[PDB]
Amino acid sequence: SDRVRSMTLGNSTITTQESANVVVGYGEWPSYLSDKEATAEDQPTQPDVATCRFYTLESVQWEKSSPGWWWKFPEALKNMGLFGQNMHYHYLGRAGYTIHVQCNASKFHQGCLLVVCVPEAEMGCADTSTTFPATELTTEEEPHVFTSDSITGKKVQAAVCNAGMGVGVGNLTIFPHQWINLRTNNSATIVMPYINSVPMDNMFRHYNFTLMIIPFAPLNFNEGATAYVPVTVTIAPMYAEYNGLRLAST
Amino acid sequence: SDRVRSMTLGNSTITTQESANVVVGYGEWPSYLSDKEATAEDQPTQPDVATCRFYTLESVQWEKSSPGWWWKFPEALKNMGLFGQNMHYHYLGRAGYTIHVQCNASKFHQGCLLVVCVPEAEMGCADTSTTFPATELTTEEEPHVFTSDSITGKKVQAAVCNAGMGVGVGNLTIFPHQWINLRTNNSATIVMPYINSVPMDNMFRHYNFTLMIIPFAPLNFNEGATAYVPVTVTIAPMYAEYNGLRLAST
Amino acid sequence: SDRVRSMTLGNSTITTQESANVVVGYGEWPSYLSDKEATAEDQPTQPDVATCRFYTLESVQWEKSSPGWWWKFPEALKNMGLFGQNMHYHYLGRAGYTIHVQCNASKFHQGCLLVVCVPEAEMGCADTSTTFPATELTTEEEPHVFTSDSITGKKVQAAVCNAGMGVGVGNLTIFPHQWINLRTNNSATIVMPYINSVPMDNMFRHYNFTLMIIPFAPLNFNEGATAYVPVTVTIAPMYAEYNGLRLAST
Amino acid sequence: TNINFYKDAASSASNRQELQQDPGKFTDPVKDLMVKTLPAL
Amino acid sequence: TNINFYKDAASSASNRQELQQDPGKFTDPVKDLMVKTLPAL
Amino acid sequence: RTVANTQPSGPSNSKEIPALTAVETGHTSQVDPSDTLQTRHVVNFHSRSESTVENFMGRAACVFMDQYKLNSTDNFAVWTINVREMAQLRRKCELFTYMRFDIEMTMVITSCQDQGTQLEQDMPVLTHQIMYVPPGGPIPAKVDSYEWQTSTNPSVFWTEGNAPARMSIPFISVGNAYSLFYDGWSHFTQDGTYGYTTLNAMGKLFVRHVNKSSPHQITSTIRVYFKPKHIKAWVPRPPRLCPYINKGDVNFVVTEVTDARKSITDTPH
Amino acid sequence: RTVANTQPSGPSNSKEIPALTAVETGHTSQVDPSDTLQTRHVVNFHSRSESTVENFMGRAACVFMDQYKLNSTDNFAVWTINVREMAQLRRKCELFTYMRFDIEMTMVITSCQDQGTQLEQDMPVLTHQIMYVPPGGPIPAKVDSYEWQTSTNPSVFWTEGNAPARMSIPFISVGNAYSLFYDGWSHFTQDGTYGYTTLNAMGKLFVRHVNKSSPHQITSTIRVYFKPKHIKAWVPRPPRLCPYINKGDVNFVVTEVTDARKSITDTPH
Amino acid sequence: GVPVLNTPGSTQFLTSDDFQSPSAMPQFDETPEMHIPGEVRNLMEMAEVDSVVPVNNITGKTKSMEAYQIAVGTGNTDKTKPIFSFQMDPGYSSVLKRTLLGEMLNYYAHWSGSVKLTFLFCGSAMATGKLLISYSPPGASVPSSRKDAMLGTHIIWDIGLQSSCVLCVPWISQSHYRMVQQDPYTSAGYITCWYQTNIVVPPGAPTSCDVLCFASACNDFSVRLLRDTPFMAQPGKL
Amino acid sequence: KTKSMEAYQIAVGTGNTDKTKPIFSFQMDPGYSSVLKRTLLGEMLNYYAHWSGSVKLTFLFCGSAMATGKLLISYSPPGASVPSSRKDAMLGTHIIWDIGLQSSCVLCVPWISQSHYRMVQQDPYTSAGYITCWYQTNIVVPPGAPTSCDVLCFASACNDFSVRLLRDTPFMAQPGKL
Ligand SMILES: CCCCCCCCCCCCCCCC(=O)O
Ligand SMILES: CCCCCCCCCCCCCCCC(=O)O
Repeated sequence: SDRVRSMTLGNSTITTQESANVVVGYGEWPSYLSDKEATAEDQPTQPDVATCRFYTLESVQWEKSSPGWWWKFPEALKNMGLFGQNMHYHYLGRAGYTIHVQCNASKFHQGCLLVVCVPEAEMGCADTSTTFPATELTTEEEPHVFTSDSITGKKVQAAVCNAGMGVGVGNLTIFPHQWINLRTNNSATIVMPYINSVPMDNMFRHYNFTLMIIPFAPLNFNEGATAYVPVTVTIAPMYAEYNGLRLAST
Repeated sequence: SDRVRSMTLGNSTITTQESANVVVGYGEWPSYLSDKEATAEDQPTQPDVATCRFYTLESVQWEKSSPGWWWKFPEALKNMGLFGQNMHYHYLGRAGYTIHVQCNASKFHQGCLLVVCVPEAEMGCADTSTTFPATELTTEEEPHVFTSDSITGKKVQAAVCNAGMGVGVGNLTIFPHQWINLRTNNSATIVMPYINSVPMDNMFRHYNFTLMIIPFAPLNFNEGATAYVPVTVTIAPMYAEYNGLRLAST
Repeated sequence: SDRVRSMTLGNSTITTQESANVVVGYGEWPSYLSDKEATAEDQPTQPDVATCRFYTLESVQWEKSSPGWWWKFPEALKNMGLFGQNMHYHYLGRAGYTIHVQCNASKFHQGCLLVVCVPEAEMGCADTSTTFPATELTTEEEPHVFTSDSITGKKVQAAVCNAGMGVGVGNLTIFPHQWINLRTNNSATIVMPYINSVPMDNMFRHYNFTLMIIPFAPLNFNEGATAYVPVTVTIAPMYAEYNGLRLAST
Repeated sequence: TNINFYKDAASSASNRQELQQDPGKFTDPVKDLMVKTLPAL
Repeated sequence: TNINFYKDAASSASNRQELQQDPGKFTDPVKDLMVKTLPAL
Repeated sequence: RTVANTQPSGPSNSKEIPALTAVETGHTSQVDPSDTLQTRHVVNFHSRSESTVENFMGRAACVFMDQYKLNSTDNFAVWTINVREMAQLRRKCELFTYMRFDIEMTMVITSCQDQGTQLEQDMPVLTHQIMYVPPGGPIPAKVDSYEWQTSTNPSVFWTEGNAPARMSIPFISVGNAYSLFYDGWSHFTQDGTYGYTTLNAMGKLFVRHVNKSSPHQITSTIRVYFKPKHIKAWVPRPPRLCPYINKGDVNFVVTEVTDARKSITDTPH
Repeated sequence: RTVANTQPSGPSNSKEIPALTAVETGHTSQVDPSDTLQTRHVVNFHSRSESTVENFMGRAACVFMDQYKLNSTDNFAVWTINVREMAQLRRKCELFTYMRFDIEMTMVITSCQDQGTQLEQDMPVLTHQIMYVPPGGPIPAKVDSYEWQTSTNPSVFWTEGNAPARMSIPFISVGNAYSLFYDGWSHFTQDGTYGYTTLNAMGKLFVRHVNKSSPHQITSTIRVYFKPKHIKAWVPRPPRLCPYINKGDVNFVVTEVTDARKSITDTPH
Repeated sequence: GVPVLNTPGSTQFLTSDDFQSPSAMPQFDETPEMHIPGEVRNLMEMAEVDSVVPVNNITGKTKSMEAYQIAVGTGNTDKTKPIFSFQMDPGYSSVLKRTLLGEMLNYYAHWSGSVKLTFLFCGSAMATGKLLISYSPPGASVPSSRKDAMLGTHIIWDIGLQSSCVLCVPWISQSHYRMVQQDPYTSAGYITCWYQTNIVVPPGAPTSCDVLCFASACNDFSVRLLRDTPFMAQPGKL
Repeated sequence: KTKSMEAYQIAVGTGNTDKTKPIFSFQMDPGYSSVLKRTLLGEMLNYYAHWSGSVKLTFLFCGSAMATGKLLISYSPPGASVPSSRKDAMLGTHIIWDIGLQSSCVLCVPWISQSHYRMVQQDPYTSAGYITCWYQTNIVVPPGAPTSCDVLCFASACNDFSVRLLRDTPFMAQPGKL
């Protein structure tokens, strides 16, 4: 059946029993950078399993009032195994991420998550005049929550309706998107390839994409149901190739 | 799977996820009246999609104490689109009705409906001496409810045990019958062809058949479950052919 | 002979003994909308005889002083059988109308009617500044009479010389036209196909054409001749195809 | 000459050299063929 | 017509006559083929 | 491509009666002068050229004249794009109910230099932006509004003193033809806008000066000339005898069928 | 090249359930009207032309409007070359993250002849030098500085009253596409300039009058129109509902998802 | 680049020019063409089709329907007088100027071809009479006697079952193209209808019968020089 | 609700009240309809003046897995009043959505138009139909499941869909220099 899925990228494996078809990012499977499309002359470091494995990020509780969360990849993968180590020790890096968001909910739970990988989701500042610091959008440890309404200050505009990029969140399905509907789905897998203008880019200054998990239907459970419904992102970079060995950047 | 079904008769379409195999009426699929079996020399009016579409009738709440309901077709389809208009504007009409009764209930709902198309279900009067008026059995707007016990007056004998025709209701499965068991089924489709002695009959004086929805197991739901469980009849005449254009009859 | 004619469109038939050749509208016989020229993806409802039959409209007495009459089709066919019913129950409709105007007059009657089907005869308001209501031009029940002279008010300019469209009435023969000259003709048949820019149009908002019966020579009969000379329009839509089943519009 | 210098079909010179004509749509719209050399009836 | 009068490729008319389209990148991005005539699961 | 040649004829006493026809049939007689009378063999080198709808609409005629000024809503000219504004081309287009024509607009713009107390300041060559807003598109409210940014709206950006601007427009009607005559209401309730105004809603044309301002008021007149080409006339109509009164409706004042003559037998000269 | 024709359909009672899909899959249903309902065989001669990104960007739209004067830094107009300055083409370009387009700039320049006490002196035809300084190149500080010597910088040197200047520009981005959206900091420390400002640094455009001076102040408006051609859109994005606030960042004020209607059941007309 | 010398006709907007111009919306998918019946590919087709002419355009009757009605009567009075008379040239003749051929003539400056006037007897079916419909070529006075009309081109209309005789003016001109505008050089002839025999009617039929004249263009008909129509006068902005 | 996330949420409930009332109703034309104007097809429609094709609205039931119900999603072609009864919606084009494992029924509006290209701008001539969702059956839920379930409508373009005449979008309004 299509509901069952098993992804064995690297050492870590993910097995699911209610998971719809995995959304290959824009219909193209990730692969190593070809010689035709390569602009860096350094020898590419290609750990097939050291870095191309499923990294389980911090699980965030999907509350009833939770408007959404976002992870900024690949910067959200800092301090996460040898992928983060290679990020630190390389000037240029390319990876195709097969994000797998796990939301285990019972048959009595009402809710739906748009798990969408937005390539280059330029976030808007809460105050348009200024620019937010890096901490406001970076997702090194915890997902950055979209606010239900407008916020102010030197932060990221977290209005869920505008998805933080001045863009209609309902139209976010234009990007590689999968829906975790607790009626049917408990996990969404998006195999997003390396998406950038330059064939390889630095993994700190530039975030290749943002995984936005937007609860369009808020979690609705009657009393007695599990209140701590976790939204666990398990992202596995695929065909990760790095050029430009350098001093570790911290 | 057999549980999923999709019927696209005419403009309206019906899609179901838990629906058993559709009961073709007596094993013969409806079709237009052949020249061999035709007795009317008028040119048949055959709207392929204007009249041969799914008409959603009034939804009746399946209460715990509800003994049953009946619709008298094709007279129940009066004032229902161009099928009713062609009924009014034609002396003779033939149609094969693929009735689709929708009873959406949760997994915690106990009940079972015998949705049976009884051809020529001659109804008995509550008082045997007299004859009930047309309003008592006709189903133009609302289903006529079978009573749990015997009733009296110039009405239709609505005793559910006798099915209103002096016939054992448990034996009603002799006619094209489908069971909506909320354990398994939430919708029953019976593709009943045109069933009458004469190849074409008037659609007002004669009711080609009666759709009797008899809850054999009454709806049983614990507190907290949806109490308004609707029994929605969506009947689509198929291969509807009319002869004898005349003044509209009202 | 060419004078005798017989048209058996649908259930109703028209037989005439003094009727000139039927004016096929612009030389093209009506037909169902081809797949090449179709823009609506709905399944077309095509009643071959239910709607494609001769509908006899209200007969209007051709008085000596009568300047003319007009019928606005297909809106003049409202409340006229299943053609009107399909008009009400469909968003888009196409039909080729073989109008047959019957003017039975003796051999001692002097008169001549330009029975002309003007496609899209946009009528001018009596007062140019304002726009007339729908009742002024619509021909649901009775023909709207052209006035011999100019009229004023929120009505249709009914000046017969200008044909109500600012156009020379003598030049109205540019449209599919047939003459009922009581010297020779007593009935005119114009088989006008569906004439519109869009392959199918709504039959209420837009009137596909207007049948203008303009007595160029007023009825002249000596005393003792039948004074009630009726002008009876019997219009039969042909190859009537409707898309967009919807709620009845009234 | 007749060379079209613009890709779009509408962005071309008017077809002033086309003299196709079918008056029978208006002058002879009757279903039954009418010959001038016979009575019209 | 389609003749390019400038040597540089960018110095040419827009390719407005190219109507290539692959909606499957966005409408059908799933790894396993999904046919409309079967349950999606 | 020439018209039919007059075939030679002679004396005839037969039952053919070519002259004797019946207008009751609705068929215009196909008779020739050789039929009714006796004619010589005349080879008609005359051709029905320039009488073609393609050639007849080939003559470009004005459809929109407006005055928009330099240095409110008077600084740019708004045109609900319809052929009916000018009677000269309107009656040509109203000869046919449906015309599927690729319309070739040729804007002719002439600055006026409005007579004022001071007119001693010479403004450089005035550029003119003729923007086309499709129906339902963003309609500018000022001469410097964001709508004038032609991200998608076509615009010639014509400069004065050059060849008159000309941008051929394809067939943009939602239907398969331009309904010059449309006896139909906008709404299905048969209430609303009656006439060609309903179907012939082809957007708007906003004409402005690309120059921000001038020392003295300059009111350039935009004279839009519409040349239909690739025309497909489909339902012929007579010319409107009555003068045009409204540009959004066929509403008319009654007019005589023809110029009245003293008598039915009055033949001048 | 036309769109797929609507295949003929009929009544169906099967297990195919074409209408029943799953948005949980993330795959938009490929269903047709023939699948859900019963449709006639309609040959769709409609084509997805003018909807192509090549055709959609074909419409040239303004990206830079500035006023530079004749007779300091106000005598020439400086443009940090970005599509984001004007919202009309910016939202078009922001429909896609990466667009590899050869950009066709068509400068439209109109002199204004600023209203002053004396404007009785007529200046000859004003020539305009639109110089392009590549990123990191010498940026002029005066209208007569050495940078205006175009040894390597391209320049149209357009003269007023002629056809609008147009110099097609190739794909000059250092990367393989123009990142209209770039959620990345300028520096690897993740501190600096966030947004498209980092990667979309394509130099500057300095517009000046080639004429040395004029007797009276003339402030010509440079209206740069960018026509993308040979576009390669690579990652589609939704249009930005919120109005654009900053031309160097995506920063926005919150805006409603759509125009609010009175009720979920509120259907006008 | 290529050396190009501008002709003295450069930078002009000639109205009748076959010059290609850039498309407003390039690669615009025009709505697919459908076979709408009656495709007019020439307006001489609408000239060829019959059109009731206002023969009786006497003052006041143009407003009413009697303009087209050609009055005939079963009376000995004025039998030696024309039923009607008017000028043949559809361009400027009051009768023929606003008809289909005339309206498609005043949109032009030159016209050539055989006008054919179909005359429909709109009277009693038993009303039988003989008329003499005569086109007299120009160069002589308007026919004042039936013999004078007979001396020119003429057809005897025996009113009967057909009830429509077509008087086809056989293009008797000294030039290949007559001028639509009123000029004596290309002045056309005179079309006059007389009584060859009275309109005999039975006692139960009206004497004052009516005739309709349908001026139509033959296959010979053509127009050569386009011009703005004098009929359509626009006093001001609509 | 446009500010919050409930704009997309189509509320459904296991209550007998207002069961004879539409779950929702709006205009089919993506050009000017409030619901469909800012969506992907609508946003790529207001950049144009003419639009043709079959809009397909995929409806996702974002409720309890055991919440089963039958809806009647109906496109009614124009020319008649907006459906005020479920029978009126049934008389037009409609699909019965039996909510189940698939949980997404696609209501494909079968381009019921009188012209080859409807106009994006609001005009009664090319005015589209009305898309209304009703209850064919109640949303039956177990006692442990929420009654107030949510539905998401995904308006998408079919292969037929095309736009013909480009125009500047009315949504993107620039008050001044950025
Ligand atoms: C400046 C470039 C774009 C030009 C666009 C202006 C012309 C718009 C299209 C006009 C269509 C034909 C006229 C209206 C319809 C009619 O009544 O025939
Ligand atoms: C005057 C001749 C030279 C013209 C050079 C001006 C245009 C420079 C290149 C522009 C690149 C595209 C716009 C910026 C990048 C983007 O945001 O897409």
